[PDB]
Amino acid sequence: LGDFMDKRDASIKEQLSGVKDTSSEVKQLEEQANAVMRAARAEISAALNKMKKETQ
Amino acid sequence: TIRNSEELRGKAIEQLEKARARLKKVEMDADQFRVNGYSEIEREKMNLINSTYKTLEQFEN
Repeated sequence: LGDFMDKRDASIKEQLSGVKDTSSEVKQLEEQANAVMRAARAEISAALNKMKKETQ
Repeated sequence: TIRNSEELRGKAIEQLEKARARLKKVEMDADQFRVNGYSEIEREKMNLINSTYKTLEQFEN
């Protein structure tokens, strides 16, 4: 019965570390989406500015 | 406590599904926008050279 006390509790606790891990991964997805969209934006900004000045 | 734990697993897993869908769709915006802005500034390049060539022919006129 001791294992059953642990099993229900560890499983309940495990879901807790899993839902926390999933929330940390969605925060890292938001930060990578931030970096990839500003990556494309700053790519275009720098490329057009430099190529503009050079061919001017 | 069982209800809290498995509801949190389901709602966090659909939160990560919507977050990864937003990653793919904002990367779709990012590379579509990359192609668009890149070709847009090459036609604005050709606009700049057209303007200067036209004012040169105005000069010789």
